[PDB]
Amino acid sequence: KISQYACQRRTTLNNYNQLFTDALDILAENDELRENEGSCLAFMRASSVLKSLPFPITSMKDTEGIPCLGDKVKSIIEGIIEDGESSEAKAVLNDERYKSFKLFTSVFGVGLKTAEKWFRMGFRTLSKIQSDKSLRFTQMQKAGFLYYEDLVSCVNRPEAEAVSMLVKEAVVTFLPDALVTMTGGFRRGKMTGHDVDFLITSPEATEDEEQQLLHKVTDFWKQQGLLLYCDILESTFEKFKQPSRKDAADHFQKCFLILKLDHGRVHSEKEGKGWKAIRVDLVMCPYDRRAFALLGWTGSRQFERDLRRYATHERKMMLDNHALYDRTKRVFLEAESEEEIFAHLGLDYIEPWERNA
Ligand SMILES: O=C(/C=C(\O)C(=O)O)/C=C/c1cc(C(=O)c2ccc(F)cc2)c[nH]1
Ligand code: NA
Repeated sequence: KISQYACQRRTTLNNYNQLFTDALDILAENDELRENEGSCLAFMRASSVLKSLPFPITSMKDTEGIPCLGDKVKSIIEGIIEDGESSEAKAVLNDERYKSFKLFTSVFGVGLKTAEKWFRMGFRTLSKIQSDKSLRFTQMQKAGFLYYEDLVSCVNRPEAEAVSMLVKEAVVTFLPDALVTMTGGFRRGKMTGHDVDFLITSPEATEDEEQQLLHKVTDFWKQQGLLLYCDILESTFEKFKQPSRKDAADHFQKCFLILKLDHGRVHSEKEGKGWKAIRVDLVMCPYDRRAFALLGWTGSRQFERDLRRYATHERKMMLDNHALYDRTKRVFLEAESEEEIFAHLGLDYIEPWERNA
């Protein structure tokens, strides 16, 4: 029996139901843009469960016993079986508000509020936005426009590995015992990503050394002429606070960067300016919380939502990126690995490449 929870499903990148899930993903994305959180959630859960199937849906009978498939979702599956396409998702793809929101948010530094503002001003193209002499842009948006073509191109694994080398070389210069792990999509087996994310932790660093590392590493890159953009978010982490009841927020020290990646550092099968701008995120966490942070930053976003929902509703536990709290035993549960977190929750271990929910 297929569980309603992504954390009780194995979701690998061999998606047999891309015809259905690409449509459901578009409808969920439109509901996010239209601020319809409820309808968004229903389409995300339906898309997620179909991504886990080991076979393609070829008739309505194949949907029997599959959870998270309400009547609205089943009508969308029925229509795709009939025609080979979703009329509902096709209408979203041709919608002017949806097209504008996709296009504008594809710029680094542009979220739902700025995209809505520009749309209501009558803007429809990035060319008209950039060349407008009255518009005022944040420093994030200026970088987003300057390096747009590079940031809109997918980061591949040879590029992610080249970035990993840079991160590790910089980090070990200041903390030689530090552990640097590539997280996000690449850890789940993806060939591409929009960014490259890393979790950094040190077993011997002090609280001050831990705080200063991202400042030292980015100053080093600034000197090297490799830092194209940098925003460091100081930690708001509280060692003894109960985990989030909320989509949980991460309170660890982190930075959102754009790095200059020289082509010579990339060992690929394959030109231009000789470098590529890459979006990189670095997260620093205390050594004892490394398993919770790793589990949170590995994703997918749906796997994280269901993990936290399962912990609350089925185990009366509170989970976030920083800790796991047992409300019955009134104790925080310790973990040296992700395997121990799964064991605490009474879940069979799901490998990172099986978390593509
Ligand atoms: O790739 C996906 C999700 C989908 O593709 C899906 O469910 O379909 C997530 C990867 C991922 C999560 C992040 C964050 O950006 C992140 C995490 C925690 C946080 F507090 C703030 C930001 C980095 N790794
Ligand atoms: Na954006």
